[PDB]
Amino acid sequence: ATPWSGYLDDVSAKFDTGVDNLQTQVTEALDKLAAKPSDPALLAAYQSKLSEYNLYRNAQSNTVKVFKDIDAAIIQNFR
Amino acid sequence: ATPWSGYLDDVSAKFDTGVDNLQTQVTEALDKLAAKPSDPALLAAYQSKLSEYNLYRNAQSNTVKVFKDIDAAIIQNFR
Amino acid sequence: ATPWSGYLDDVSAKFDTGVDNLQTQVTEALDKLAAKPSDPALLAAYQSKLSEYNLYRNAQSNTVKVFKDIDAAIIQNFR
Amino acid sequence: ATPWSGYLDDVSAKFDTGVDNLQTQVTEALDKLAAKPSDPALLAAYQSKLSEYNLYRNAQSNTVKVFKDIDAAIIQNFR
Amino acid sequence: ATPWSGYLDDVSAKFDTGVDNLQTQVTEALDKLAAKPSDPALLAAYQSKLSEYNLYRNAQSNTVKVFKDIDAAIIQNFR
Amino acid sequence: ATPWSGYLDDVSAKFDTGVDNLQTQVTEALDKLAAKPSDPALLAAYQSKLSEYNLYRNAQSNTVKVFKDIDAAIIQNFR
Amino acid sequence: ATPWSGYLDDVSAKFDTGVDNLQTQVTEALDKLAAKPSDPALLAAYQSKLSEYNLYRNAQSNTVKVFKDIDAAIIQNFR
Amino acid sequence: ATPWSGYLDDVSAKFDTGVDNLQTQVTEALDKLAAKPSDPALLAAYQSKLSEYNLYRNAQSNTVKVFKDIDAAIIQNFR
Amino acid sequence: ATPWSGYLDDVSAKFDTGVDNLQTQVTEALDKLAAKPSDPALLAAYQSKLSEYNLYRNAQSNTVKVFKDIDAAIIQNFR
Amino acid sequence: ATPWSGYLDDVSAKFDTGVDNLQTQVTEALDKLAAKPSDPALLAAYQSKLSEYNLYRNAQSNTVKVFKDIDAAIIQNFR
Amino acid sequence: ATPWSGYLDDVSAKFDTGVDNLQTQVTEALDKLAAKPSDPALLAAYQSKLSEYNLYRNAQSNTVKVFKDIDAAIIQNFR
Amino acid sequence: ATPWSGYLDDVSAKFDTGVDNLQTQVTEALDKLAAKPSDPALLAAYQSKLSEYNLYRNAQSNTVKVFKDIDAAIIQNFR
Amino acid sequence: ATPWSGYLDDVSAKFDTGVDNLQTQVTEALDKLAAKPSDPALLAAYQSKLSEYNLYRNAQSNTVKVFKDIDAAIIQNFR
Amino acid sequence: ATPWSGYLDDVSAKFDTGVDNLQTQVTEALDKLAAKPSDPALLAAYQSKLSEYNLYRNAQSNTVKVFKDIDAAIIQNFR
Amino acid sequence: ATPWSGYLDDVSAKFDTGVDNLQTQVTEALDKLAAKPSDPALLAAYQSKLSEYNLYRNAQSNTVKVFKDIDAAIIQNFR
Amino acid sequence: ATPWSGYLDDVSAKFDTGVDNLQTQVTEALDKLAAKPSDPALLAAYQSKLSEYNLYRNAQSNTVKVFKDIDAAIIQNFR
Amino acid sequence: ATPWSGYLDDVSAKFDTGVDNLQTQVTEALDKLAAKPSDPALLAAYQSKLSEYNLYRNAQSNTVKVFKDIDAAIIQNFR
Amino acid sequence: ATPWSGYLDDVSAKFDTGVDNLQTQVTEALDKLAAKPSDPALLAAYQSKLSEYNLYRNAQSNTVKVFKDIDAAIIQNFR
Amino acid sequence: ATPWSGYLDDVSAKFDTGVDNLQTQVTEALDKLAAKPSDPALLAAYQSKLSEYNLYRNAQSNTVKVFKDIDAAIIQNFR
Amino acid sequence: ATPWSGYLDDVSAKFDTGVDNLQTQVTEALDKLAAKPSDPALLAAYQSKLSEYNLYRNAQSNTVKVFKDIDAAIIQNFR
Amino acid sequence: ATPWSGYLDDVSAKFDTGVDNLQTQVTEALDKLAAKPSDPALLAAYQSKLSEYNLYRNAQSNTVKVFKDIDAAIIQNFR
Amino acid sequence: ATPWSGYLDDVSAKFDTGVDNLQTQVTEALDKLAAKPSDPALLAAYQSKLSEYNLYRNAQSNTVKVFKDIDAAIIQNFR
Amino acid sequence: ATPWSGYLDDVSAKFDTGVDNLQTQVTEALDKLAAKPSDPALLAAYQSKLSEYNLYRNAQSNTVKVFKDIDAAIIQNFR
Repeated sequence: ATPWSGYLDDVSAKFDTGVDNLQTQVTEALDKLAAKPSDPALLAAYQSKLSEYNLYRNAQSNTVKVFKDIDAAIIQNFR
Repeated sequence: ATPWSGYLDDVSAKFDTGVDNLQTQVTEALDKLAAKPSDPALLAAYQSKLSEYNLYRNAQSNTVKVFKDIDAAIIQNFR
Repeated sequence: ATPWSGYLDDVSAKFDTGVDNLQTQVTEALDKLAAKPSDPALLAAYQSKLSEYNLYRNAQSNTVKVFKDIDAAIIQNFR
Repeated sequence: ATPWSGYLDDVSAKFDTGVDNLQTQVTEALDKLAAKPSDPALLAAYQSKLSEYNLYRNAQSNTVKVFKDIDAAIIQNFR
Repeated sequence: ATPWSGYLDDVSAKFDTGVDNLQTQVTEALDKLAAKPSDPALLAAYQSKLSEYNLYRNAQSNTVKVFKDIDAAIIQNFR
Repeated sequence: ATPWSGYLDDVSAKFDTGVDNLQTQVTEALDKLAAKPSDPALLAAYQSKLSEYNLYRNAQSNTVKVFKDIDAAIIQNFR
Repeated sequence: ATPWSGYLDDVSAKFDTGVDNLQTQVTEALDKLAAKPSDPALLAAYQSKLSEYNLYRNAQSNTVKVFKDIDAAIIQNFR
Repeated sequence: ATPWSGYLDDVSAKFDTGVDNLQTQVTEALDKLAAKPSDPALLAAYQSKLSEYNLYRNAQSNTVKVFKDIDAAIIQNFR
Repeated sequence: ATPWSGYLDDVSAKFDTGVDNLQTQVTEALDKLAAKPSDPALLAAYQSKLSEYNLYRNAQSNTVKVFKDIDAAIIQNFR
Repeated sequence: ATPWSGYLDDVSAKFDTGVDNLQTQVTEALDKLAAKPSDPALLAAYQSKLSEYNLYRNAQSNTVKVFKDIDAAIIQNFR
Repeated sequence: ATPWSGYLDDVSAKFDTGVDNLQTQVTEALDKLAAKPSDPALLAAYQSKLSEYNLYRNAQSNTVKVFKDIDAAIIQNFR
Repeated sequence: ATPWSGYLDDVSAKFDTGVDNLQTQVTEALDKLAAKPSDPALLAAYQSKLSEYNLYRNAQSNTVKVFKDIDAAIIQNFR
Repeated sequence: ATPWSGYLDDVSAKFDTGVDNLQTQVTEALDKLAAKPSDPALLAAYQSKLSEYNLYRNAQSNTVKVFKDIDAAIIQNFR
Repeated sequence: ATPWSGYLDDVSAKFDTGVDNLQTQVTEALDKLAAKPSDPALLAAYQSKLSEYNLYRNAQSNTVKVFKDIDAAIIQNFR
Repeated sequence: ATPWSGYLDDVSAKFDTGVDNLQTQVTEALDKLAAKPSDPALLAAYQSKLSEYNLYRNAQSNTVKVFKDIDAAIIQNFR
Repeated sequence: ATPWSGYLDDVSAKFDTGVDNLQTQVTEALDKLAAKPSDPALLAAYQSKLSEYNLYRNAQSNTVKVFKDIDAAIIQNFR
Repeated sequence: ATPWSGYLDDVSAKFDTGVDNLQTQVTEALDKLAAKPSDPALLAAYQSKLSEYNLYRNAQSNTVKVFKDIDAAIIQNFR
Repeated sequence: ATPWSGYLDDVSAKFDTGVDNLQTQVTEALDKLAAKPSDPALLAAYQSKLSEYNLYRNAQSNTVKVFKDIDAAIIQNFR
Repeated sequence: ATPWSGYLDDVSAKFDTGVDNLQTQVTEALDKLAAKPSDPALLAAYQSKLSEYNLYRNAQSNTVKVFKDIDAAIIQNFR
Repeated sequence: ATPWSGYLDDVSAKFDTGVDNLQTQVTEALDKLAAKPSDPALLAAYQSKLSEYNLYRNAQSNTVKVFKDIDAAIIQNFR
Repeated sequence: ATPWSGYLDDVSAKFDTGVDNLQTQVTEALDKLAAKPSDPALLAAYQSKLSEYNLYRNAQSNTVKVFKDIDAAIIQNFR
Repeated sequence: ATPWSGYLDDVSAKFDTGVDNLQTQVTEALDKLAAKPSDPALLAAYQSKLSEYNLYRNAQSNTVKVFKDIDAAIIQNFR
Repeated sequence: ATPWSGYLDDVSAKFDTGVDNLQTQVTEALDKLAAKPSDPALLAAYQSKLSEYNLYRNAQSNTVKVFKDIDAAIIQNFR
C-alpha cells in the first residue's frame, strides 16, 4: 500500500526524482572536504555541488507555491 | 401498470428528462475530486457541473410553483 | 350489501377514484423525506405531490358545494 | 448502531474519506519539524502538506454551503 | 395513557422522529466547540450540524402551515 | 341533578369532549413560551397547538349553525 | 380599583410579564454602548439583547392577531 | 435573584464560559508588551493571544445570528 | 452517443479548445526541467508556459461564474 | 353537426380564439428550455410566454364569472 | 403569416431590437479571446462587451416583470 | 305596423333607449381585448364598460319587477 | 356625435385627462433606453416615469371599483 | 454603417483615442530593443513607454468597471 | 408649455438641480485625463469627481423608491 | 311654489342637509388628486373623504327602506 | 365658517396635528441634502426623518381603515 | 325622571355597562400614540385596545338584531 | 419651543450626545495633519480618530434601521 | 460664480491648500537638478522634496476613499 | 474636564504611556548627533534609539487596526 | 490548574518545546562573547546560534498565521 | 503544423530572434577558451560575450513578467 499523495506532492516528487542523487553527492562532498579544507579540487567540486543544490531548492519551492495559488482561486468562485 | 401522474408531475418529469444524466455526472465528478482535491482540471469540471445543477433545480421549482398558483385561482371562481 | 350512497357521495367518489393513489403517494413521500430532509430530489418530489394533493382537495369541495346549492333551490319551489 | 447522518454530513464525509490520511500526515510532519527547524527537506515536506491541507478545508466548506443554499430555496416554495 | 394528539401534531412528530438525534448532536457539537474555538475539525462538524438543523426546522414549519391552510378551507364550505 | 341541555348543546359537547385536553395544552404551551420566546422547540409546539385550536373552534361553530338552520325551516311549515 | 382588561389584553400582559425586565435591560445596554461604541463586550451584549427584544415583539403581535381572528368568526355565525 | 436570560443569551454565555480567562490573558499580554515592544517572546505570545481572541469573537457572533434567523422564521408562520 | 453538455460546459469547452495543447506543453516543460534545474533556456521556457497556464485558468473560471450569475437572476423573476 | 354551445361558452371561445397559438408556443418553449436550462435567450423567451399565459387565463376566468353573476340575478326576479 | 405576439413580447422585442448585434458581438469576442487569452486588447474588448450584455439582460427582465405585475392587479378588480 | 307593447315593455324600452350604444361598445371592447390581453389601456376600458353594463342590467330588472308588483295588488281588490 | 359615456367612464376619463401625456412620455423613454441600456441619466428618467405610470394605474382602478360598489348597493334596496 | 456601440464602449474609446499612438510606439520600441539589448538610450525609451502603457491600461479598466457598477444598481430599483 | 411632471419627477429634479454642474464636470475631467493618464493632479481630481457622482446617483435612486413604496400602500387601503 | 315632497323625501333631505358640502368636497378632492397621483397628503385626504361618502350613502338608503317597510304593513291591515 | 368634517376626518386630523411639523422638516432636510449629497450628518438626519414620515403615514392609513370597517358593519344590521 | 327605555335598549346598555371604560381607554391610547408613532409599547397597547373595541361592537350589534328578529315573528302570529 | 422629535430621532440623538465632541476632534485633527503630512504623531492621532468616527457612524445607522423594522411590523397587524 | 464643490472635493482642497507650494517647489527642484545631476546639495534637496510629495499624495487619496466608503453605507440603509 | 476618549484611543494611550520618554530621547539623540556626525558612541546610541522608535510605531498601528477590524464585524450582524 | 490554551497556542507550544534550550543557549553565547569580542571560536558559535534562532522564529510565526487564516474562512460560511 | 503559441511566448520569441546567434557564439567562445585559459584575446572576447548574454537574459525575463502582471489585473475585474 502507498500513503496518500496529491498534486502538489506529485510536483515535489517530480523535482526530487529528476534531481536523483544530488543530496547524497552533496553529503559526500562535504564529508570529503571537512577532512582537508585546503585541497583546491575539493573546494571546486564542493562549490559546484552547493550551487546546484541551492538552485534546485529555490525552483521547487516557487513552483509549488505558484500552483497552490492558482488552485486557491478557482475554489473561491464556488459561491 | 404505471402509478398516477398529474400535470405538475409531468412538468417536473419534463425537466428531469430534458436534463438526463446531470445527476450521475455530478456524483462522478465529486467522487473523482474527493480523491485529489488539488487537480485544477478536476476543480474546473466540478465547478461547471455544480453550477448547472444549481440552475436546473431553481428553474424547475419556480416553474412548478407558478403553474400551481395559476391553477389554484380558477378553482376559487367555482362559487 | 353496500351502504347507502347518494349523488353528492357519488361525485365525491368520482373525484376520489379519478385520483386513485395520490394519498398513498403523499404518505410515502413524507415518510421518505422525514428521514433525510436535505436531499434535493426528495424535496422536489414532495413539493410536487403536496401541490397536487392541495389542488385536488379544493376542487372536490367546491364542486360538492355547488351541486348542493343547485339542489336546495328547486326544493324551495315546492310551496 | 450508527448515529444519524444526513446529506450534508455525507458530503463532508465523502471529502474526509477521499482525503484519508492527510490529518495524520500533517501532524507527523509538524512533529518532525519542531525538533529541527533548519532541515530543508523537512521544510519542503511541511510546506507541501500544509498547502494540501488548506486547499482541502476550503473546498469542503464551500461545497457544503452551496448545497445548503440550494436546499433552502426549494423549501420556501412550499407556501 | 397518552395525551391528545391530532393530525398536525402527528406530522410534526413524524418530522421530529425521522430526524431523531440531531438536537443532541447539535448540543454536543456546540459544547465541544465552545471549549476550543480554533480547531478546524470542530468548526467543520459544527457548520454541517447547524445547517442540517436549520433546514429541518424550516421544512417542518412550512409543511405544518400548508396542511393547516388546506384544512381551514373545506370547513368554510359548511355554510 | 343536571341542568337542561338540548340538541345543539349536545353537539357542542360532543366536540368539546372529543377534543378533551386541548384547552389546557394550549394554556400550558403559552405559559412555557412566554418565559423564553426564543426556544425553537417551544415555538414549534406552540404553532402546532394554536393551529389545532383554531381548526376545532371553526368546525364546531359551523356545525352548530348548520343544524340550527336545518331546524328553523321545518318549523315554518307548521302554518 | 383596576381599569378594564379583556382577553387580548390578558394575553399581551402574559407576554409582557413572562418577559419581565427586558425593556430596562435593553435601555441600559444602549445607554452603556452609546458612551463607548468600540468595546466588543458591549457590542456583543447589545446584539444579544436587541435580538431577544425583536423576537418577543414579533411573537406577541402574531399571537394577539391570531386570537382576534379566531374570535371574529364565531360572532358572524349569530345570524 | 438572577436577572432575566433567554436562549441567545445562554448561547453567548456558553461561549463566554467555555473561553474563560482569555480576556484577562489578552489584557495582561498587552500590558506586558507595551513596556518593552522589542522582546520577541512577548511579541509571539501577544500574536497568539490576539488571534485566539479574534476567532472567538467572530464565531460567537455568527452563531448567535444564525439561531436568531432560525427563530424569526417559525414565528411568521403563525398567520 | 455524446453525454449531456449545457451552456456553461460549452463555454468551458470553448476555452479548453481554443487553448488546445497548453496542458501537454506544460507537462513536457516540467518533465524536461526537473532533470536539469540549471539550464537557463529551460528556465525561461518553463516560466513562459507557467504564466500562460495561470492566465488561462483564471479567465476561464471568471467567465463561467459571470454567466452563471447572469442566469440565476432571470429565473428569480418567474414568481 | 356541432355540439351545443351557449353564451358563456361563446365568451370562453372568443378568448381562446383571440389568443390562438399561445398554448402550443408555451409547450414548445418549455420543450426547448428543458434540454438546456442555461441559455439566457431561452430563459427570456420562456419568461415572456409564461407571463402572457398567466394573464390570459386569469382574465378569461374573471370575465366568465362576472357574466354568470349578472345572469343569475335577473332570473331570481321571476317570482 | 406571423405567430401570435402580445404586449410583454412586444416589450421584450423592443429591447432585443434596440440592442441589435450585441449577441453576435459577444460571441465573436469570446471566439477571438479563447485562441489567445493573453492579448490585453482582446481582454479589454471582451470585458466591455460582457458588461454591456449583463446590463441589458437585467434591465429587460426587470421591465417585463414590472409590466406584468401592473397588469395582474387591474384584473383582480373585475369581481 | 308595430307589434303589441304594454307598460312594462315601455319601461324596459325607456331603459334600453336611454342606454343606446352600450351593448355594441361592450362587444367591441371585448373583441379588441381578446386579441391582446396585456394592454393596460384595453384592460381599463373593458373594466369601465363591463361595470356600466352590470349596473344598467340590475337597475332595469329591479324597476320592472317593482312596477309589476305595484300592479298585481290593485287587481286583487276587484273582488 | 359622441358615443355613450356614463359616470364610471367619466371618472376614468377624469384620471386619463388629468394625467395627459404620461403614456407618450413612457413610450418615448423606453424607446430611448432600449438603444443604450447603460446611460445613467436614461435609467433614472425611465425609473421615475415607470413609477408614476404604476401609481396612476392603481389609483384609477381602485377608485372606479369603489364607486361601482357604492352604486350596486342602493339598487338592491329597490325590493 | 457603424456597428453598435454603447456607453461603456464610448468610455473605452475615449481612452483609446486620447492615447492615440502609444500601441504602435511600444511595438516599435520593442522591435528596436530586441536587436541590440545593450544600448542605454533604447533601454530608457523602452522603460518610459512600458510604464505609460501599464498606467493607461489600469486606468481604463478601473473606470469602465466603476461605471458598470454604478449602472447595475439603479436597475435593481425597478422592482 | 411644459410637459407633465409629477411628484417623483419633482424629487428627481430637486436632486438634479441641487447637483447642478457635476455631469459636465465629470465629462470634462475624463476628457482631460484620457489625454495624459499619468498626471497625479488629474488623477486626484478625477477620483474626487467620480466619487461624488456615485454617491449622488445612489442617494437619488433610493429616495425615489422609498417615496414610491410609501405611496403604493395608502392606495391599497381604498378597498 | 315648492314641488311635492313626502315623508321619505323629508328623511332623504334631512340626511342630504345634515351632510351639506360633502359632495363638493369629494369632487374637489378627486379633481386635485387626478393631477398629481403621488402626493401622500392628497392621497390621505381623498381616502378620508371617500370613506365618509360611502358611509353616508349606505346609512341613508337603509333608513329610507326601513321606514318604507314599516309603512307598507299598517296599510295591509285596512282589509 | 368651517367646512364639513366627520369622524374619520377627525381621526386623520388628530394624527396630522399630533405630528405637527414633520412635513416641513422632511422638506427642509431634503432641500439641504440635495445640495451636498456627501455630508454624513445630513445623511443621518435625512434617514431619521424619512423613517419617521414612513411610520406615521402607515399608522394613519391603517387606523382610518379599521374604523371605517367597524362602521360599515353596524349599518348592515338595519335590515 | 328617566327617559323611556325598552328591552333592546336594555340589552345594548348591558353591553355598554359590562364594557365600562373601553371608550375612554381607546381615546387616550390614540391620543398618546398620535404624538409619537414609533414607540413599540404604545403600538402594542393601541393594537390590543383597538381589537377589543372591534369585537365588542360586533357582538353587541349581532345580539340586538337576533333579539329583534325573534320578536318580530311572534307578532305576525296575531292574525 | 422645540421642534418635533420622535423615537428614532431620540435614538440618533442618544448616539450623537454619547459621542459628544468627536466631530470637532476629527475636524481639528485633519486641519493639523493637512499642514504637515509627515509627522508620525499626527498620523497616529488621525488614524485613531478616523477609526472611532467610522465605527460610531455604522453603529448608529444599524440601530436606527433595526428599530424602524421592528416598528413597521406591528402596524401591519392592524388589519 | 464658483463651480459646484461637494464634501470629498472640500477634503481634497483642504489637503491641497494645507500643502500650498509643494508642487511648484518640486518642479523647480527637478528643473535645477536636471542641469547638473552631480551637485550633492541639489541631490539632497530633491530627495527631501520628492519624499514629501509622495507622502502627501498617499495620505490625500486614502482619506478621500475612507470618507466615501463611510458615506456609501448609510445610503444603503434607506430601504 | 477631560475630552472624549474611546477604546482605540485607550489602546493608543496604553502604548504611548508604556513607552514614556522615547520621543524626547530620540529628539535629544539627534540633537547631539547633528553637531558631531563622527563620534562612534553617538552613532551607536542613535542607531539603538531609532530602531526602538520604529518597532514601537509599527506595533502600535497594527494593534489599533486589528481591534478596529474586530469591531466592525459584530456591527454588521445587527441586520 | 492550567490556564486556558487553544489550538494556535498548542502549535506555538509545540514549536517552543521542540526547540527546548535554544533561548538559554543564545543568551549564554552572547554573555560569553561580550567579554572577549575577538575569539574566533566564540564568534563562530554565536553565528551558528543566532542563525538557528532566526530560522525558528520565522517558521513559528508563518505557521501560526497560516492556520489562523485557514480557520477564519470556514466561519464566514456560517451565513 | 505549428504548436500553440500565445502572447508571452511571442514576446519571448521576439527576444530570442532579435538576439539570433548569441547562444552559439557563447558556446564557441567557451570551447575555445577552455583549451588555452591564458590568451588575453580569448579572455576579452569571452568577457564581452558573457556580459551580453547576461543582459539579454535579465531583460527578457523582466519584460515577460511585467506583461503577465498587466494581464492578470484586467481579468480580476470580470466579477
